[PDB]
Amino acid sequence: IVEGSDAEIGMSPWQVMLFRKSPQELLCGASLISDRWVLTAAHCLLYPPWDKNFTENDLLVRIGKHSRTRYERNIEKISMLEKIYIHPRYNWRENLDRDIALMKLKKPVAFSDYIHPVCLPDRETAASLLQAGYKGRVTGWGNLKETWTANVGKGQPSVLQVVNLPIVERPVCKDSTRIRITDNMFCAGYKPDEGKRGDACEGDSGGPFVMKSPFNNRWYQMGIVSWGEGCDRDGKYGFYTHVFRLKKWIQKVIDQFG
Amino acid sequence: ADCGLRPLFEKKSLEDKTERELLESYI
Amino acid sequence: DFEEIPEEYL
Ligand SMILES: *C(=O)[C@H](CC(=O)C=C(C)C)[C@@H]1[C@@H](O)C[C@]2(CO)C3=CC[C@@H]4[C@](C)(CC[C@@H](OC(C)=O)[C@@]4(C)C(=O)O[C@H]4O[C@@H](CO)[C@H](O)[C@@H](O)[C@@H]4O)[C@H]3C[C@H](O)[C@@]12C
Repeated sequence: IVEGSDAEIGMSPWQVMLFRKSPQELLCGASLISDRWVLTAAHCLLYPPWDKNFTENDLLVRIGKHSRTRYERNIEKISMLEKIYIHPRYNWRENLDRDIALMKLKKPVAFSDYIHPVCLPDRETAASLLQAGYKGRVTGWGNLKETWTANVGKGQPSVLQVVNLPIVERPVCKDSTRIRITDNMFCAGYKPDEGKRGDACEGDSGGPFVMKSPFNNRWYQMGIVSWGEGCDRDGKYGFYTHVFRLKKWIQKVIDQFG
Repeated sequence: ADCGLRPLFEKKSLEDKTERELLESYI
Repeated sequence: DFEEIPEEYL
């Protein structure tokens, strides 16, 4: 996360870490959506241009964390994967369209002060909240500045970072880039004239973009961190997988394993 | 069911340090 | 970087 802050403890207790077993690495962010289901970006697992194709035994899920690097001994929970599910029409060949995956945990996690699921949107929450100018919140342990294209200053956070970003009009999203923007995406971030800034960045992929409902005071996941060009570049925006538009597929896999 | 209600925040009616920014933007 | 995690997780 670029230009964010340290998260408070328990502020984002659905945040999950995707952690590689060997060599041990943070791969990406992710989200806890029930006691045995995690939501992430499909590109975290499957990206054939780079010969990236993770399978269940490749990976650990770490839940309840604050510190990026330590083993948070009686706080975090580490889980094994039983099944990975990537969307059948994820488009890795051109634009990362439908960039979503479900992972089912070997055993259900127990909830705690630090571990608690986020809600998924329904039609009318999506309708009411997913609007331009409304801010949501992104979290993660990824780089503090841009990246591939690598960087200086600080690099990697000690602790979970937060940033809050406004949603941007679809026209300005499509006019900031040459990539084909689909309906399964939205973009977020501040405009170059607005004076605030901030963004996700590498290693933040796969985590939650969340909004708090003003009707029932709950947190809902509206987006998954998917892609951007650079990180926190003027007149560039971050692109997120639109979670309500892929919800049929999510319900499909959870109901029928379940 | 209790999704989206955080043990340390909503469940004890404490706010986090920036959640007002979100809520203020919803008109 | 990463602290070592317990062996029963591998
Ligand atoms: C997640 O951590 C990260 C997404 C974000 O950070 C989100 C925001 C900033 C909002 C992910 C990461 O998981 C890996 C990416 C996704 O798969 C990733 C990998 C390789 C990139 C990428 C697919 C975007 C296209 C292209 O980059 C650009 C800028 O066009 C690509 C294929 C790449 O090779 O990177 C580019 O590298 C630079 C400098 O060497 C060069 O100028 C470009 O010509 C070259 O294409 C990318 C998407 C996503 O953001 C990533 C980083």
